[PDB]
Amino acid sequence: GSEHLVTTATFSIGSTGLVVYDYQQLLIAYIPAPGTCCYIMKIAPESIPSLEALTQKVHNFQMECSLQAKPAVPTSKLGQAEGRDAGSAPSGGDPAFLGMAVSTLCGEVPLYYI
Repeated sequence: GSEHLVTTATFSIGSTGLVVYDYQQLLIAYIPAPGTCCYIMKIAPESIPSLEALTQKVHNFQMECSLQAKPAVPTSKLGQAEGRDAGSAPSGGDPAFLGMAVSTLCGEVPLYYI
């Protein structure tokens, strides 16, 4: 379906880099290089500021990041949750549970949420 995308939430930050803006998903994921770390950005429904501002925050520093070995999946689902696993004590959080857009785009790529 490349001939016709007819898909909303389409944003473009640059020719080499593409930014996925989700107004309904309230989530965002900017993919720099073909196989680099990803970032997550939350936005309100009646909020959602300008993209130019966001880019400034990303370019403000060295997004260049790289993980090694962290708990839970990086950003890819599979099919498991409501099972026997209790999830240890009541604390923590699994960031790898966003939409398929950022989940697939980042695949098995880590994240730090800047």
